[PDB]
Amino acid sequence: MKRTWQPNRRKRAKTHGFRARMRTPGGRKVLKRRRQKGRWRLTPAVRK
Amino acid sequence: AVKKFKPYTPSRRFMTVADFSEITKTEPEKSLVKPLKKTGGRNNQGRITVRFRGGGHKRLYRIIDFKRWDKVGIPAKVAAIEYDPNRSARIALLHYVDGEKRYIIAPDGLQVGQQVVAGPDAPIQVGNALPLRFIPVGTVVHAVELEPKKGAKLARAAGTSAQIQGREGDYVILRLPSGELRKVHGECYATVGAVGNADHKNIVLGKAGRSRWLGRRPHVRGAAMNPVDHPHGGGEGRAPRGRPPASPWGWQTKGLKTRKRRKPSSRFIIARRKK
RNA sequence: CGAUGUCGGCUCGUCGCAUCCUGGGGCUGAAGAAGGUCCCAAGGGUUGGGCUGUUCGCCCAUUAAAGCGGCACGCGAGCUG
RNA sequence: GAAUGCCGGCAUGAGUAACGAUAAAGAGGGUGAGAAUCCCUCUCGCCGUAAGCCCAAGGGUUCCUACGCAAUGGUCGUCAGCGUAGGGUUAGGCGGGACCUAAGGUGAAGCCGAAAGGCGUAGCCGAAGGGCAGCCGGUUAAUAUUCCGGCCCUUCCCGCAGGUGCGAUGGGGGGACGCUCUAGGCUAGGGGGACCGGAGCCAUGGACGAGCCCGGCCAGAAGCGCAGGGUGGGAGGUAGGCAAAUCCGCCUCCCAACAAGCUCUGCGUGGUGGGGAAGCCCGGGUGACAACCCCCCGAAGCCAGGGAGCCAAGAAAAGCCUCUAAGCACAACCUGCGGGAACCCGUACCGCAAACCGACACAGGUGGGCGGGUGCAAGAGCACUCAGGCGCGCGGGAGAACCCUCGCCAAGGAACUCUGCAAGUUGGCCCCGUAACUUCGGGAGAAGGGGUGCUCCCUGGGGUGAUGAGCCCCGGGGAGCCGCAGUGAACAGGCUCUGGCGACUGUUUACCAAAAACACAGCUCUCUGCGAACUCGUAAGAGGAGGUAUAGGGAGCGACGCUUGCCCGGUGCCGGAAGGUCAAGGGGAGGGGUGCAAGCCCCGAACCGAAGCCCCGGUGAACGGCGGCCGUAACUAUAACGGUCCUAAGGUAGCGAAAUUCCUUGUCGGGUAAGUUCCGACCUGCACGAAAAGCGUAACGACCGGAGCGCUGUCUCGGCGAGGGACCCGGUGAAAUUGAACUGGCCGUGAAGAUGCGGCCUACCCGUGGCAGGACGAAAAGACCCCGUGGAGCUUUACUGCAGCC
RNA sequence: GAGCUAGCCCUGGCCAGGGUGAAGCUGGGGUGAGACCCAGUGGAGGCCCGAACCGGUGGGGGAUGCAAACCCCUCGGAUGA
RNA sequence: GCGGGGUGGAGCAGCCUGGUAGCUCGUCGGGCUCAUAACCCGAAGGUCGUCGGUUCAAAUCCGGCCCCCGCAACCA
RNA sequence: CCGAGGGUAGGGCCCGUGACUGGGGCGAAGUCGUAACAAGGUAGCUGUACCGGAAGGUGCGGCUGGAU
RNA sequence: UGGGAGAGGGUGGUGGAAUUCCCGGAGUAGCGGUGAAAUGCGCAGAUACCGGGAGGAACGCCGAUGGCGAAGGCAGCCACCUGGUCCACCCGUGACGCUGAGGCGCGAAAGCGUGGGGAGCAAACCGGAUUAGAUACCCGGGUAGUCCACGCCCUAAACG
Ligand SMILES: [K+]
Ligand SMILES: [Mg+2]
Ligand SMILES: [Mg+2]
Ligand SMILES: [Mg+2]
Ligand SMILES: [Mg+2]
Ligand SMILES: [Mg+2]
Ligand SMILES: [Mg+2]
Ligand SMILES: [Mg+2]
Ligand SMILES: [Mg+2]
Ligand SMILES: [Mg+2]
Ligand SMILES: [Mg+2]
Ligand SMILES: [Mg+2]
Ligand SMILES: [Mg+2]
Ligand SMILES: [Mg+2]
Ligand SMILES: [Mg+2]
Ligand SMILES: [Mg+2]
Ligand SMILES: [Mg+2]
Ligand SMILES: [Mg+2]
Ligand SMILES: [Mg+2]
Ligand SMILES: [Mg+2]
Ligand SMILES: [Mg+2]
Ligand SMILES: [Mg+2]
Ligand SMILES: [Mg+2]
Ligand SMILES: [Mg+2]
Ligand SMILES: [Mg+2]
Ligand SMILES: [Mg+2]
Ligand SMILES: [Mg+2]
Ligand SMILES: [Mg+2]
Ligand SMILES: [Mg+2]
Ligand SMILES: [Mg+2]
Ligand SMILES: [Mg+2]
Ligand SMILES: [Mg+2]
Ligand SMILES: [Mg+2]
Ligand SMILES: [Mg+2]
Ligand SMILES: [Mg+2]
Ligand SMILES: [Mg+2]
Ligand SMILES: [Mg+2]
Ligand SMILES: [Mg+2]
Ligand SMILES: [Mg+2]
Ligand SMILES: [Mg+2]
Ligand SMILES: [Mg+2]
Ligand SMILES: [Mg+2]
Ligand SMILES: [Mg+2]
Ligand SMILES: [Mg+2]
Ligand SMILES: [Mg+2]
Ligand SMILES: [Mg+2]
Ligand SMILES: [Mg+2]
Ligand SMILES: [Mg+2]
Ligand SMILES: [Mg+2]
Ligand SMILES: [Mg+2]
Ligand SMILES: [Mg+2]
Ligand SMILES: [Mg+2]
Ligand SMILES: [Mg+2]
Ligand SMILES: [Mg+2]
Ligand SMILES: [Mg+2]
Ligand SMILES: [Mg+2]
Ligand SMILES: [Mg+2]
Ligand SMILES: [Mg+2]
Ligand SMILES: [Mg+2]
Ligand SMILES: [Mg+2]
Ligand SMILES: [Mg+2]
Ligand SMILES: [Mg+2]
Ligand SMILES: [Mg+2]
Ligand SMILES: [Mg+2]
Ligand SMILES: [Mg+2]
Ligand SMILES: [Mg+2]
Ligand SMILES: [Mg+2]
Ligand SMILES: [Mg+2]
Ligand SMILES: [Mg+2]
Ligand SMILES: [Mg+2]
Ligand SMILES: [Mg+2]
Ligand SMILES: [Mg+2]
Ligand SMILES: [Mg+2]
Ligand SMILES: [Mg+2]
Ligand SMILES: [Mg+2]
Ligand SMILES: [Mg+2]
Ligand SMILES: [Mg+2]
Ligand SMILES: [Mg+2]
Ligand SMILES: [Mg+2]
Ligand SMILES: [Mg+2]
Ligand SMILES: [Mg+2]
Ligand SMILES: [Mg+2]
Ligand SMILES: [Mg+2]
Ligand SMILES: [Mg+2]
Ligand SMILES: [Mg+2]
Ligand SMILES: [Mg+2]
Ligand SMILES: [Mg+2]
Ligand SMILES: [Mg+2]
Ligand SMILES: [Mg+2]
Ligand SMILES: [Mg+2]
Ligand SMILES: [Mg+2]
Ligand SMILES: [Mg+2]
Ligand SMILES: [Mg+2]
Ligand SMILES: [Mg+2]
Ligand SMILES: [Mg+2]
Ligand SMILES: [Mg+2]
Ligand SMILES: [Mg+2]
Ligand SMILES: [Mg+2]
Ligand SMILES: [Mg+2]
Ligand SMILES: [Mg+2]
Ligand SMILES: [Mg+2]
Ligand SMILES: [Mg+2]
Ligand SMILES: [Mg+2]
Ligand SMILES: [Mg+2]
Ligand SMILES: [Mg+2]
Ligand SMILES: [Mg+2]
Ligand SMILES: [Mg+2]
Ligand SMILES: [Mg+2]
Ligand SMILES: [Mg+2]
Ligand SMILES: [Mg+2]
Ligand SMILES: [Mg+2]
Ligand SMILES: [Mg+2]
Ligand SMILES: [Mg+2]
Ligand SMILES: [Mg+2]
Ligand SMILES: [Mg+2]
Ligand SMILES: [Mg+2]
Ligand SMILES: [Mg+2]
Ligand SMILES: [Mg+2]
Ligand SMILES: [Mg+2]
Ligand SMILES: [Mg+2]
Ligand SMILES: [Mg+2]
Ligand SMILES: [Mg+2]
Ligand SMILES: [Mg+2]
Ligand SMILES: [Mg+2]
Ligand SMILES: [Mg+2]
Ligand SMILES: [Mg+2]
Ligand SMILES: [Mg+2]
Ligand SMILES: [Mg+2]
Ligand SMILES: [Mg+2]
Ligand SMILES: [Mg+2]
Ligand SMILES: [Mg+2]
Ligand SMILES: [Mg+2]
Ligand SMILES: [Mg+2]
Ligand SMILES: [Mg+2]
Ligand SMILES: [Mg+2]
Ligand SMILES: [Mg+2]
Ligand SMILES: [Mg+2]
Ligand SMILES: [Mg+2]
Ligand SMILES: [Mg+2]
Ligand SMILES: [Mg+2]
Ligand SMILES: [Mg+2]
Ligand SMILES: [Mg+2]
Ligand SMILES: [Mg+2]
Ligand SMILES: [Mg+2]
Ligand SMILES: [Mg+2]
Ligand SMILES: [Mg+2]
Ligand SMILES: [Mg+2]
Ligand SMILES: [Mg+2]
Ligand SMILES: [Mg+2]
Ligand SMILES: [Mg+2]
Ligand SMILES: [Mg+2]
Ligand SMILES: [Mg+2]
Ligand SMILES: [Mg+2]
Ligand SMILES: [Mg+2]
Ligand SMILES: [Mg+2]
Ligand SMILES: [Mg+2]
Ligand SMILES: [Mg+2]
Ligand SMILES: [Mg+2]
Ligand SMILES: [Mg+2]
Ligand SMILES: [Mg+2]
Ligand SMILES: [Mg+2]
Ligand SMILES: [Mg+2]
Ligand SMILES: [Mg+2]
Ligand SMILES: [Mg+2]
Ligand SMILES: [Mg+2]
Ligand SMILES: [Mg+2]
Ligand SMILES: [Mg+2]
Ligand SMILES: [Mg+2]
Ligand SMILES: [Mg+2]
Ligand SMILES: [Mg+2]
Ligand SMILES: [Mg+2]
Ligand SMILES: [Mg+2]
Ligand SMILES: [Mg+2]
Ligand SMILES: [Mg+2]
Ligand SMILES: [Mg+2]
Ligand SMILES: [Mg+2]
Ligand SMILES: [Mg+2]
Ligand SMILES: [Mg+2]
Ligand SMILES: [Mg+2]
Ligand SMILES: [Mg+2]
Ligand SMILES: [Mg+2]
Ligand SMILES: [Mg+2]
Ligand SMILES: [Mg+2]
Ligand SMILES: [Mg+2]
Ligand SMILES: [Mg+2]
Ligand SMILES: [Mg+2]
Ligand SMILES: [Mg+2]
Ligand SMILES: [Mg+2]
Ligand SMILES: [Mg+2]
Ligand SMILES: [Mg+2]
Ligand SMILES: [Mg+2]
Ligand SMILES: [Mg+2]
Ligand SMILES: [Mg+2]
Ligand SMILES: [Mg+2]
Ligand SMILES: [Mg+2]
Ligand SMILES: [Mg+2]
Ligand SMILES: [Mg+2]
Ligand SMILES: [Mg+2]
Ligand SMILES: [Mg+2]
Ligand SMILES: [Mg+2]
Ligand SMILES: [Mg+2]
Ligand SMILES: [Mg+2]
Ligand SMILES: [Mg+2]
Ligand SMILES: [Mg+2]
Ligand SMILES: [Mg+2]
Ligand SMILES: [Mg+2]
Ligand SMILES: [Mg+2]
Ligand SMILES: [Mg+2]
Ligand SMILES: [Mg+2]
Ligand SMILES: [Mg+2]
Ligand SMILES: [Mg+2]
Ligand SMILES: [Mg+2]
Ligand SMILES: [Mg+2]
Ligand SMILES: [Mg+2]
Ligand SMILES: [Mg+2]
Ligand SMILES: [Mg+2]
Ligand SMILES: [Mg+2]
Ligand SMILES: [Mg+2]
Ligand SMILES: [Mg+2]
Ligand SMILES: [Mg+2]
Ligand SMILES: [Mg+2]
Ligand SMILES: [Mg+2]
Ligand SMILES: [Mg+2]
Ligand SMILES: [Mg+2]
Ligand SMILES: [Mg+2]
Ligand SMILES: [Mg+2]
Ligand SMILES: [Mg+2]
Ligand SMILES: [Mg+2]
Ligand SMILES: [Mg+2]
Ligand SMILES: [Mg+2]
Ligand SMILES: [Mg+2]
Ligand SMILES: [Mg+2]
Ligand SMILES: [Mg+2]
């Protein structure tokens, strides 16, 4: 049947994107945390 | 009148539709219409604040002239009578001798081809606007400003009217469509006659589908729900109210008066309404 | 109670005898026939249908007879539900 | 040494289940160390409204070629979407950007919020909507509307010429719109040809034929033709379109008006450039100077902003045109021509799937376009088949039980069972025919029947043409032939009678309930005078609604019909400037502490003092409620009548053993040979009853009852047959479970149901196909029950707070 | 976190084929005029039959599945809420 | 299994709070009437379901037995 | 070919009968009240509507076949 | 041809009296009602009185034993549209007449549907009285309805 993951390049970027995080107090905390943990990627990889 | 159908379907049996007899023009003025933004009963938070709304036919908003004291002494002719989907009344197209074109809601007996005008000196005739103080006591009237220059607020619905009962100081006494007796300032404008399309209330939607066309989504009873949802929620099998009949928000819905007692307009309401 | 699936039906039997029938008897208020009642006897047999989820029961048409109980109220790693 | 411990490793089950659609294979020839599995050929089968083709998501090199086969591939592998390497994606015109706006998002101004932040007009962003200039062929191993070839077009800059009051983010027009139905004329596509072109072909009895087989076009500026779309023209006045305006709007006047003119598209033609089959020779060559014509069918597509009807009344903005404003009129703009300039991103490949979403090369899910022929009434249905694409990545045998999916069955025909569950029967079209009842629509495909192929002959109407031939489409009447059977295959209702419930079409527990539940039009009560009520929010601000009592919120009821009785004492809601109570506060009789005192300080009575509560009324489609005992009639029986206690008032009409009835399978009647169910009745209704509506109701229902006909493998009662498994051989090879095990029966015993204890009995060692009685078999720390001063949801006249309102 | 699912908003797209035959309109009858009746035209509808599409009624299978909801047969809606 | 009840002939007070049985109807006698009902005047009838106890004293308070109507009988 | 008739299916009229049910007629001396006939003790009758154990009552309009 | 009488019919409009309610004033101990009372209303200020408003329905005197209509029925006043009818003159047509099974229309009240309206009155209903009882007569309340529009019903002691 129709499953839960239905990839969409625009949706992904607009929801989890770098610019989405930076706009909001909660999103900046995510970036700060992922930077502090030393994550190689701070935000999902999406090709545009 | 009201148009009937033969029962060639179950719903067609009771369904009735407006006759549209007075309508003389079937598409509006391009320069007097703008897009109507459908809400669905959702506010700027995006929350439903008015339940059960959405999905209706697309509409254009016809700009309506609710001032009229806007063009005093400048007569206009009635070019057409048209369908306005945003209100129960029919609307009339006015070609002013100015060359300016405006929309009013169309009073009863208003005929295309006749002349209408607004101002203190205007004749007492159907479709004319005057401030209330210059209108003879005892004539029927619609589209009434509540306060001077603030716009026509009362009696705009199909068939409705307000009647001038008498005068007191800078104020006049109106009997509103609802039967409330109210003092309305004398400088407030009003159009003489009653709003047309009086057969409006005799329409029988006839099937669920028609409600849906009007943007009215299905209304679910409180008693049909669960206690998390509604005071009338739950029960094993069917239940009576089992408490004073209440809204989804808990307040009482049979008799509880709800207008603010200390409201400043109380000084101007002589008698609470009718039936 | 870190689980022994719980009515009835279906299938498949097996056993007990306080025996429904068939076989052998005594007594009879046993003329004959047909019964009653008790004794011995578990080898075999013990039907089809209407009603009800039913067990049971009632009813129809029969029959030598249409027995009663045990087997986790036999049987859901056999089925039904 | 134990914690259903943790991490790892290795076992058992086991050479066991399985190897992923039952569309299907066989042989010959290649290659290679090795071949059912790779390549080639021939034969066979499978899809063909797809299992073919194009595109968009998403995926991200999977593409093409060479060289490989350890692992990946459910087997094999020489093969591969796998390993290594090399190569491959080319645009002014295709898509997106340097254009426009939609919801929405953002947000100069502004408003609000402890902080973070929340809003917000304009403006900006935002597309699969508007707008915008390229079509046909060739070429590569791999790209092409991109490269090339033919023909054609757009914008920008500059120049030359002609023309004009030029000039805009400002004004106006236009852009600009729904649903259903639909005319004319075209095209896409397809059918046929005795016509044109073409390798060949004559078989096995016949055919050298008007034989067979193959093909018969695509693109194309200007011009022209056919069909359509859009559009009146002149004048005078003018106060409106936030300045101006010659534009637009309004008034008046002359002219013409399903015309014409102007303009704009579609189709046709068109200089020109292309394409070009079968067949047999090795993707190509030939065919070939290929021919490229006529007739018919014909769109849902095009002319398209076409037409009509309807009500539920159907985006915006730019491009474009026109008006003018600063300006400026050596400028500027329009028109024609000419040269020059024209950027960034995507372009490979998969794309109903082995490359996307499902952990898998997973029988599932995935939007748009094309989707050929014939026959069956039509069609995207069904069967076969073209083009194209496949045989589904384990095979070979055997011919048991049993399982699945399928076929047939004597006599019977529901006897099966909770139940006709399941499976039969019926089955399309044409004609004849069709009941109760009804809201006059229906019930209706009611029921029930007859016809259905093929051949010859005669004839009627239409379409294209021409009015005729030809082709095509609706028909009618005679006479015949064949078979068991003519919608001969495939697709395609079993019917009726009668109850309950819900009026109806809809909706629902994604993944155990589709219903009688939810919704529904309709009915009533109630609130709301507009800065409405009500809802979200601390607020600002929104929704309500750019609505205004024929409107909006809340509540119950649930089409329609006929109706909806009595109780206001309790609770609720509504009215009630009296009276009682009533907080802060006002007042301050009168006391107190301290001080030498003036003074400072602390209590403090009566009285005035809101809402609320008390109190007086109203109110049921507000919460709700609607009696008991005793006696009585000239047969008995019963009780119209009466007595008396109590109530706020004692259940009205209608209905009733009911989706409600305990006793109960009540009793009677009907149906049956037989009826705990069913239908009709009665009424001592344990425990109906009138908008948590009462009683009915045509039509409807994958709802739940009861019955009959038809027909049946449901059954008496089973039999045979098909294929896929099961079995055997070669390949690959799991699983839960598992204290260890050398693991029998009885009767006992034992924590009370023993392979394991006692006594007796029986028993050589080890497997294979089978069956499920036991191992209190597996699974899941019982979801019932209790226990815990464990938890959570829900309620209220439990307690105590809070928001909100007063 | 609304790339599943529920509602709404904006903007696009889809619904083979056959059947029934409302209003209206035209003619005719009728009448003082009417209502109204008859035929033709007409093409309405939460209308009927049935693909796509959307569903998920009953049964069978599957149950360490092809699949953590699938497969076969059957069945509902299919111009509309 | 738990609640309430039994008192002139009928229907109900008194019981709680011990001493004192009451109200309507009915019945019986007398009137009015031609006569009956209605109506008017007067009168009779209970020892309190029983047995047992507490008390100086029991319808009254407490135990048991008979009876009478109710409410309950749930989880499997 | 027609054809008595037989069979199947659906209709129409009539007759008999049916748990139960509805009122009607009649019946020597039942129960309840007393509507009507005298102004019948509320003048009566009436068409309709609603209500009530029963006669009946009441509403609206009508009639005199009523007032004395 | 010319005249007359009339509540004949339909539409629109309009007048004053009375009742109820609301507002202001003034005023206090009862009002109301009956056979007599009670319910009810009234110190929360009623009744009675004056002023102001709103609203519905019916038209006093004229008014009659009268008038008109086919019948039911028709009554303030005005205007408009319209029917019947009598008289006159003796002008026109030339028996064109009477009746009328069916049909068609009209048809008091009550009643029904949809919407409006609603002062007074009032089925049902409640209460107070009467009474043995009183599901009545009397009293205090009161819902349909009585009114309008449209559409039904189609009855009567529709009688002379
Ligand atoms: K339980
Ligand atoms: Mg999707
Ligand atoms: Mg995307
Ligand atoms: Mg996207
Ligand atoms: Mg997205
Ligand atoms: Mg972002
Ligand atoms: Mg990572
Ligand atoms: Mg890095
Ligand atoms: Mg992130
Ligand atoms: Mg209708
Ligand atoms: Mg109209
Ligand atoms: Mg616009
Ligand atoms: Mg917002
Ligand atoms: Mg928001
Ligand atoms: Mg709401
Ligand atoms: Mg809403
Ligand atoms: Mg309108
Ligand atoms: Mg709408
Ligand atoms: Mg609802
Ligand atoms: Mg619920
Ligand atoms: Mg919630
Ligand atoms: Mg919530
Ligand atoms: Mg709640
Ligand atoms: Mg409740
Ligand atoms: Mg409930
Ligand atoms: Mg219940
Ligand atoms: Mg309840
Ligand atoms: Mg309650
Ligand atoms: Mg409540
Ligand atoms: Mg509130
Ligand atoms: Mg009011
Ligand atoms: Mg246990
Ligand atoms: Mg365990
Ligand atoms: Mg276990
Ligand atoms: Mg013997
Ligand atoms: Mg003998
Ligand atoms: Mg024996
Ligand atoms: Mg039985
Ligand atoms: Mg039994
Ligand atoms: Mg057991
Ligand atoms: Mg037992
Ligand atoms: Mg058992
Ligand atoms: Mg089982
Ligand atoms: Mg069992
Ligand atoms: Mg068992
Ligand atoms: Mg088991
Ligand atoms: Mg077991
Ligand atoms: Mg240990
Ligand atoms: Mg474990
Ligand atoms: Mg081992
Ligand atoms: Mg192993
Ligand atoms: Mg092994
Ligand atoms: Mg083996
Ligand atoms: Mg094994
Ligand atoms: Mg095996
Ligand atoms: Mg396995
Ligand atoms: Mg498999
Ligand atoms: Mg396979
Ligand atoms: Mg072969
Ligand atoms: Mg191989
Ligand atoms: Mg090999
Ligand atoms: Mg193979
Ligand atoms: Mg090959
Ligand atoms: Mg095909
Ligand atoms: Mg991937
Ligand atoms: Mg390998
Ligand atoms: Mg190898
Ligand atoms: Mg290998
Ligand atoms: Mg592998
Ligand atoms: Mg391998
Ligand atoms: Mg695999
Ligand atoms: Mg090799
Ligand atoms: Mg490549
Ligand atoms: Mg190019
Ligand atoms: Mg630039
Ligand atoms: Mg923009
Ligand atoms: Mg913001
Ligand atoms: Mg954006
Ligand atoms: Mg943009
Ligand atoms: Mg775009
Ligand atoms: Mg473009
Ligand atoms: Mg081109
Ligand atoms: Mg190359
Ligand atoms: Mg110019
Ligand atoms: Mg210019
Ligand atoms: Mg528009
Ligand atoms: Mg659009
Ligand atoms: Mg073409
Ligand atoms: Mg064809
Ligand atoms: Mg001007
Ligand atoms: Mg201007
Ligand atoms: Mg001019
Ligand atoms: Mg050549
Ligand atoms: Mg059009
Ligand atoms: Mg429409
Ligand atoms: Mg806009
Ligand atoms: Mg200037
Ligand atoms: Mg110059
Ligand atoms: Mg650039
Ligand atoms: Mg490409
Ligand atoms: Mg597709
Ligand atoms: Mg693939
Ligand atoms: Mg997943
Ligand atoms: Mg595979
Ligand atoms: Mg797949
Ligand atoms: Mg067909
Ligand atoms: Mg295969
Ligand atoms: Mg074998
Ligand atoms: Mg057979
Ligand atoms: Mg049979
Ligand atoms: Mg038979
Ligand atoms: Mg049966
Ligand atoms: Mg049945
Ligand atoms: Mg069949
Ligand atoms: Mg009919
Ligand atoms: Mg038939
Ligand atoms: Mg043949
Ligand atoms: Mg068939
Ligand atoms: Mg069918
Ligand atoms: Mg029943
Ligand atoms: Mg339902
Ligand atoms: Mg339903
Ligand atoms: Mg119902
Ligand atoms: Mg109904
Ligand atoms: Mg439907
Ligand atoms: Mg539901
Ligand atoms: Mg479910
Ligand atoms: Mg569930
Ligand atoms: Mg689930
Ligand atoms: Mg669930
Ligand atoms: Mg299911
Ligand atoms: Mg259903
Ligand atoms: Mg209704
Ligand atoms: Mg809130
Ligand atoms: Mg708004
Ligand atoms: Mg509104
Ligand atoms: Mg309904
Ligand atoms: Mg409902
Ligand atoms: Mg309901
Ligand atoms: Mg009450
Ligand atoms: Mg009260
Ligand atoms: Mg009350
Ligand atoms: Mg109050
Ligand atoms: Mg107070
Ligand atoms: Mg007697
Ligand atoms: Mg009653
Ligand atoms: Mg009964
Ligand atoms: Mg039930
Ligand atoms: Mg019951
Ligand atoms: Mg029973
Ligand atoms: Mg029972
Ligand atoms: Mg029985
Ligand atoms: Mg019955
Ligand atoms: Mg009985
Ligand atoms: Mg209720
Ligand atoms: Mg109720
Ligand atoms: Mg019923
Ligand atoms: Mg029904
Ligand atoms: Mg009916
Ligand atoms: Mg029905
Ligand atoms: Mg249904
Ligand atoms: Mg259903
Ligand atoms: Mg069988
Ligand atoms: Mg086989
Ligand atoms: Mg392997
Ligand atoms: Mg061991
Ligand atoms: Mg061992
Ligand atoms: Mg024991
Ligand atoms: Mg043992
Ligand atoms: Mg042993
Ligand atoms: Mg041992
Ligand atoms: Mg031992
Ligand atoms: Mg031993
Ligand atoms: Mg032994
Ligand atoms: Mg076993
Ligand atoms: Mg087995
Ligand atoms: Mg076992
Ligand atoms: Mg488990
Ligand atoms: Mg645990
Ligand atoms: Mg446990
Ligand atoms: Mg558990
Ligand atoms: Mg327990
Ligand atoms: Mg505790
Ligand atoms: Mg404890
Ligand atoms: Mg606790
Ligand atoms: Mg809790
Ligand atoms: Mg969504
Ligand atoms: Mg999404
Ligand atoms: Mg469709
Ligand atoms: Mg169609
Ligand atoms: Mg026709
Ligand atoms: Mg149609
Ligand atoms: Mg339909
Ligand atoms: Mg249908
Ligand atoms: Mg299914
Ligand atoms: Mg589904
Ligand atoms: Mg089935
Ligand atoms: Mg499962
Ligand atoms: Mg399936
Ligand atoms: Mg279907
Ligand atoms: Mg079907
Ligand atoms: Mg259908
Ligand atoms: Mg269709
Ligand atoms: Mg729609
Ligand atoms: Mg007492
Ligand atoms: Mg005591
Ligand atoms: Mg005498
Ligand atoms: Mg007497
Ligand atoms: Mg003593
Ligand atoms: Mg004593
Ligand atoms: Mg005593
Ligand atoms: Mg005492
Ligand atoms: Mg005592
Ligand atoms: Mg319980
Ligand atoms: Mg014969
Ligand atoms: Mg009398
Ligand atoms: Mg009388
Ligand atoms: Mg009397
Ligand atoms: Mg009388
Ligand atoms: Mg009675
Ligand atoms: Mg009465
Ligand atoms: Mg009268
Ligand atoms: Mg007389
Ligand atoms: Mg006072
Ligand atoms: Mg003469
Ligand atoms: Mg006559
Ligand atoms: Mg009448
Ligand atoms: Mg009347
Ligand atoms: Mg009536
Ligand atoms: Mg008396
Ligand atoms: Mg009495
Ligand atoms: Mg009436
Ligand atoms: Mg008379």
